[PDB]
Order: sequence, then C-alpha cells, then structure tokens
Amino acid sequence: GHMVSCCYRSLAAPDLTLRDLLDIVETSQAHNARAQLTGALFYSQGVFFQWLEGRPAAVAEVMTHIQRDRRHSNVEILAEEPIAKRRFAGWHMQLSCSEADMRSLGLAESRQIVTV
Amino acid sequence: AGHMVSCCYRSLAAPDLTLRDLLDIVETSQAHNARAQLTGALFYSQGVFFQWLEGRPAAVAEVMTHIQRDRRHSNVEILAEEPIAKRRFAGWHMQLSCSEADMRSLGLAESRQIVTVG
Ligand SMILES: Cc1cc2nc3c(=O)[nH]c(=O)nc-3n(C[C@H](O)[C@H](O)[C@H](O)COP(=O)(O)O)c2cc1C
Ligand SMILES: Cc1cc2nc3c(=O)[nH]c(=O)nc-3n(C[C@H](O)[C@H](O)[C@H](O)COP(=O)(O)O)c2cc1C
Ligand SMILES: CCCCCCCCCCCC[N+](C)(C)CC(=O)[O-]
Repeated sequence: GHMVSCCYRSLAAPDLTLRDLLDIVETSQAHNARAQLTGALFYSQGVFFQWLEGRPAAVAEVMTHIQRDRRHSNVEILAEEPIAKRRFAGWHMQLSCSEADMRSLGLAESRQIVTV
Repeated sequence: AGHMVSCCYRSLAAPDLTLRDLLDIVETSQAHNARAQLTGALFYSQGVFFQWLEGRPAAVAEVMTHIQRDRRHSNVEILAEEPIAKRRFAGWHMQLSCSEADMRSLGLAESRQIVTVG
C-alpha cells in the first residue's frame, strides 16, 4: 500500500490541435517510462481520460504538471488510492478520431481508383 | 439513505466470444440495469472490456458478483470503487470498437454493392 493510482477525466481545449496531441503523446510516453509510471491515456471526442500509477511522489508531480496544463480544463480526479500492486503493465496510449475531428483537421475519406 | 457508489473494472473478453454472447450481455444488462437503476457504460475494444457502474452500494455489489463469475470474460480487475454524490451517466449503454479481426472472429464480413440513385 505504498503506491498510488490516480484516475482523472478532463475536457480538451476546444482549440486543441494535432501538434498539441502529438506533444502530449511524445512527452507522456518518454517521462512516464523513466518515472516508472504505468497506466493509460485515452482521447475521444473532446474528452481525456487517464490512469496513472507508480511512486506516490512521481504520480503526485506528474499530476501537478497535468493539473496546470492549458491543453485541457475541468480536470476531475475520479479515483485516488493506495495500491500495493500496479494494475497496468507500462504505459498505454489510445487516441480515437471521429468524423467530427476529421472534418476538424481538414481531412476526408476518399477512395482511389487506378487503372491497371 | 440514498448514497451511491461507482465501480470500474477491466477484463479480458473470452477469445471465443460470439455475437450471441454480445447480444445476451446487452439484453441482460439493459433489462437489469434499468430495473436496479444502474447507470454507466460498458466499452469493448481490441479484446478488452472496461465497465463503469453507478448506483446504490447493494445494487452495484450484486451485479459485480455476477459479472465476476461470468465465463464470457476473464481477469476481472476492479480498478476503482468510490462514493459518489451524483451519477455521471444518464442511463446505460454499450460502446463497441470493431476491428477487421473482430469481424472475422464473429464469422462476419461486410460486402459492398453499388446502387443507382438521384
Ligand atoms: C490530457 C493530458 C495528459 C497528459 N499526460 C501526461 C503523462 O502521463 N505524462 C507526462 O509526463 N506528461 C503528461 N502531460 C503533459 C504534462 O502536463 C506536461 O506538459 C509535462 O509533464 C511537461 O511539463 P513541463 O512543460 O513543465 O516541462 C499530459 C497533458 C495533458 C493535457
Ligand atoms: C463484460 C460483461 C459485462 C456485464 N455487465 C452487466 C451489467 O452491467 N449488468 C448486468 O445486469 N449484467 C451484466 N453482465 C451479465 C452478468 O455477468 C450476468 O450474466 C447476469 O447478471 C445474470 O444473467 P441472467 O439473469 O440472465 O441469468 C455482464 C457480463 C459481462 C461478460
Ligand atoms: C449486429 C450488427 C452488425 C453491424 C455490423 C457493423 C460492423 C462493421 C465493421 C466493419 C469494419 C470495417 N472497417 C472498420 C475497416 C472500416 C471500413 O472499411 O469501412
């Protein structure tokens, strides 16, 4: 019971950008593997959802950076608790993209037909 | 009183999960969760179930007893149980992310047809 898990949800900045998501992914993947932080970040449809677990001080501090990040707002901690055993293997990223986010990147589906 | 709890778990979907199984889970859950006033959501993606459930402590603990011994998934890991003042979900629903490999496991395929229109 010498570790914590932390779980929060937040709302993306409405002007969040691909670059932003790309910065968050890259930063996230590298610091967490180094701080021994295990868990998962999900982004779908303007909402973030994240689990983190590890040393209490390493979680307490990554959450400190996260709670002041202007890339999201309304950071709502859903579960904080002493764990004795990590319940996630390393760090997992899962970003899903709807048609809305697609039209909202200038992107569209297109079928290619080539004469062969 | 009318205090409420929230429980969240992840699990591994049975390798041999079938469309019938998903039909059963959805029909059963919808019917019982409405009767027992359990709100939340079940997610399926790339072999994993994740469920969020809310309601009265006895109603959540009861459904979790059943969920935990259900042979349609294994490795049920409770991730959070927390007191809540209010529900974050209005009702209940299942959300499924369906891959090419999901399709083929269920013995299904899409086929496209071309159709004249105005
Ligand atoms: C939704 C969201 C999730 C994030 N998740 C992580 C993460 O798990 N690990 C991490 O090191 N930084 C994460 N960050 C980025 C940090 O808030 C922050 O940019 C990073 O710790 C570097 O801080 P610094 O700019 O003061 O050096 C996340 C940011 C957002 C908006
Ligand atoms: C991943 C998964 C999620 C489930 N979620 C619920 C649920 O939210 N509510 C529910 O009543 N049963 C749920 N069940 C079904 C129960 O485990 C159990 O089969 C049911 O309560 C008893 O069904 P019966 O009355 O038809 O015998 C779930 C099962 C699985 C495999
Ligand atoms: C019982 C209700 C059956 C509904 C079938 C819907 C599942 C379709 C999945 C198709 C997967 C194709 N992928 C994901 C690759 C996208 C595409 O090619 O358009």
